[PDB]
Amino acid sequence: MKVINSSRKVQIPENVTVDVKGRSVKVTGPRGTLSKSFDHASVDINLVGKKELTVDLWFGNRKQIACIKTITSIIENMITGVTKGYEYKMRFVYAHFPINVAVTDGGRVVEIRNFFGEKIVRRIELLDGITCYRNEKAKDEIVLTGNSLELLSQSCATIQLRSAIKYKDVRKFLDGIYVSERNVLESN
Amino acid sequence: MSKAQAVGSNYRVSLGLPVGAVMNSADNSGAKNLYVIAVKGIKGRLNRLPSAGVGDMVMATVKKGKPELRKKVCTGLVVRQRKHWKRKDGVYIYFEDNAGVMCNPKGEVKGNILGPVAKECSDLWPKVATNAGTIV
Amino acid sequence: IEPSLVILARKYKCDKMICRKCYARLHPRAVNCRKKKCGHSNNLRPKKKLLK
Amino acid sequence: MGRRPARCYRYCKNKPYIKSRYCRGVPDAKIRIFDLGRKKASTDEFPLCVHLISLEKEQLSSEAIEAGRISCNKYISKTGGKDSFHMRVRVHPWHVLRINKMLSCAGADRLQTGMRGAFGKPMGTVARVNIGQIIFSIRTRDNMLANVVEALRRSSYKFPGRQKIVVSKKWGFTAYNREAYQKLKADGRLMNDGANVKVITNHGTLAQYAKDIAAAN
RNA sequence: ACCUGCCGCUACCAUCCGUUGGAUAAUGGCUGAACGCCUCUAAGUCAGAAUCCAUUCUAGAAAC
RNA sequence: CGCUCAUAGCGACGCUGCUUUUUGAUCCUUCGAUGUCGGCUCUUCUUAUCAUUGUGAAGCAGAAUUCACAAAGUGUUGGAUUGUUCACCCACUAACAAGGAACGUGAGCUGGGUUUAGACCGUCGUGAGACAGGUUAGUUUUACCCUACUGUUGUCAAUUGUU
RNA sequence: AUUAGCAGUUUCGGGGGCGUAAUGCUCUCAGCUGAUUCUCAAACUCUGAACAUUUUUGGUAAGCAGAACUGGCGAUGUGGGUUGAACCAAAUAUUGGGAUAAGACGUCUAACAUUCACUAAUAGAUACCACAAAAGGUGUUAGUUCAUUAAGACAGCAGGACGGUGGCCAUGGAAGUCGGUAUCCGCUAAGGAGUGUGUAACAACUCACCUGCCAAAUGGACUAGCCCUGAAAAUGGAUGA
Repeated sequence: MKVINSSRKVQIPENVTVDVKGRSVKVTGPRGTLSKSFDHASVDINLVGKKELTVDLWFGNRKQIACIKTITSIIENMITGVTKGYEYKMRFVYAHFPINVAVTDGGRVVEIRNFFGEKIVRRIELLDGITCYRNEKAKDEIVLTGNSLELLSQSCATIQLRSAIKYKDVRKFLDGIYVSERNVLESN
Repeated sequence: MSKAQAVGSNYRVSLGLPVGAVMNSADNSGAKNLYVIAVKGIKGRLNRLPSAGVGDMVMATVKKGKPELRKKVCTGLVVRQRKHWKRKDGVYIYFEDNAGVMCNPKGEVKGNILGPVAKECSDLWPKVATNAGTIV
Repeated sequence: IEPSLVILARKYKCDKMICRKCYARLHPRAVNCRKKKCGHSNNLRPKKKLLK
Repeated sequence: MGRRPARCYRYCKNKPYIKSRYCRGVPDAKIRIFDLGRKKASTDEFPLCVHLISLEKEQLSSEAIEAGRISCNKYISKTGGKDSFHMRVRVHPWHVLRINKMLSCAGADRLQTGMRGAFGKPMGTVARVNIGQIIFSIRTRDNMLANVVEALRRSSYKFPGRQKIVVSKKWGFTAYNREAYQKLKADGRLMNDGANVKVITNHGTLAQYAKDIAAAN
């Protein structure tokens, strides 16, 4: 009926900092100052020491408690990002009409020229805080690195979606951009 | 059917008459008349004849001609509309009397086209252009 | 490469489970339609596989 | 049914009309066969019982009954061997449904053979039940039970209303549980008659087991 | 009566003209719990219809 | 059934439904009379979406289909035959999908039918006469009222300065 | 009316190996008779019940038609059910104060506080009464059963997942796995002549099966409360707003 919730928590090492002034948090580290907001299902959170961070909740549902974990997870992810960047190494595939993707960083946009004979550009603006390099082996692989897991990943997904055909079979063309390795973290 | 226009459709529709109008065959094949059933591409609306082409393909019949060619529908090609039109040009082509030819369903005219043929029609249907020495 | 990439491609599209109501491609080890209109059916074909 | 969709013969009403010396156009029931499996199989050899029972008083059609039986017919190789199978239904469609027909089917207005003398020819033969009366029964060995309940499950769809499946504590088609139905064999006061049982007669019989001994064989 | 016939009115029987933003649906995702995994979802959110609502357009309130 | 394979696509036997676009059952309202049927005309409406757009399936290689959803924004034809819807062919087409709205619409129509008087034929009837039997000819009246609507004057007398 | 086997039989019906067909043995059929069971009968009973509601007949059903008892609109409205011939409250002389009735008590609209759970749904909200079903749901709430677990679990990930042996078949081949059958043992904590993927077929991987770590709960199966799916029709739209 009411089954009583409790606090999960997250550990913050001594190359990174955290503020939280009004149930909204900005973790900071060597990469940058990555931010995400909370308080929205009456979700109470408080910092105890420069080492722990805790999200307290002791009166609610299963539903309420579900939120608590998620928030914690998100903050952990953010922390990780701030320590060292989330990497999304995609790989594309075609050589009948070789898939040709180009980019600008700073403006942070990716554009797809040739794609299943598409003579258009498919420009897609990446969110802020996403870089893109590419040690290509045989006209394959783009990488997108970024700090906020949540945003970089989203951007990647968008890109993937853009490299897709909406008509005819999917076992016909097995081509487009495809994320080979997500949840990857560079060695610092 | 067929269909191949053009580039463009050589602009607007004009007719001599819609459905139920005789025009001569203008053809070495022994069709002597061509009477319209309807016109191709006419999608049409409530109460409105399927109206004659400027140089476009029609569902037609040999009403008075060879008995072999008589009965049985036939895709044709309008060649000259008695009733007039302006072109993207500022001229008003107008003719003696309506005329066309019986044709193949890839547009192709059978023998040789008799008399004068509006240039639009020729442009539309390359076979027509080929098979005549009058394209005015 | 092409085998290592085709598999990947399949994973993102062809090897997920459809519904027998909404036909909605869930995910490779799915168990309910996850829709309101369906009523999370719990009836799930795996989406077909072909060599052509 | 054929002339009707069973929505007008869903619920019990009117007193019972039957295949009688008053009716006669009464059709033959859709099943006159009610058992499925080894009928030679003993009372003792099978000790497992599941029932099917309605929760609401409703008139099950003979066709419906037939359909139900021929789920459990086909759920038998799936079960595993017809040898380890009994069935009996235990609801025979005795009662008959009336149909005054509407003579107009493509056109033509009566008001002459309309609703005057409009008494049903009997078409439809059907069985009544209540809020727990049995509508299928299965004796079997203790091997098949998740099989038989699945057959019943199929049967459940082939019947109107909310049914129910209960496993009896008896040996199947017997008024003794198991606690009792070992003591009969164990003490050895049982008497057998094929698919049924009898039991020796002390509080069963007395005036004819007064000066008698053939009544302890 | 007939042939011309102006201004005028008019014939896809002539001519010229009929746009672009956010909001969503289905649906495809993203992070992501409930349910150590896993999941388009519960918290949160990305794309996205002839749709929605605006922009443009007609009238202009006992409205200013 | 579907090579294989219950549910891609179907789906026997059986059960539950919706619907008021069939017709019957009915006779509650109208016989001191709601003008009966059809077709032309025209709006608006419902979705059970035929096309369209955006999508998801497939036994989807492609084209071509088939199935599902969102979705009624926009489109949904010309004839021959029949009093005619219904019907039944030809013809184009993106598609020629279903319907409703006093079986939408007779002071909007013609009246083709049906429903009177005249007649003809058949059948039935001793006959007068009958016939969801055919056939042929057979006055569609009234708005100058109230409203609703189209467009137009006038008012905006507390839309505050004689405007 | 009507299902089921069981028993004693049947040179008194019939056919098989034996025997004269056999009814004798060993099998099935037919008929009789004896002991049991299934379901049961408005026009049956050994036995027996103190327009509204309840009973009931016909009807697919209807705001259809038709009966019984009683209650209701007739010289009978009022208060209530949003509104209303039949439901309730309850009977109508003309008045005042009081206190109740049915029914309400956010606002409409006289009439509030408290306290606990449930729902998160374009939901749901005053019997009659203006609709909803079967069947679905890893929505949430409650609950019942049995099982797993300190011999250390679940979920997860990490490791191992062998031999006789290519068992016999079919079969160049199909070796656990086109397909079929029998489906046995050795060694081990541990491993089915094997759940799938896959391979021409073997393999490889994955499962069953066993251990590492984390460290305490876990798994199924139903049951019923609310919510959802089902759940489409015609002017705009009604828990009365």
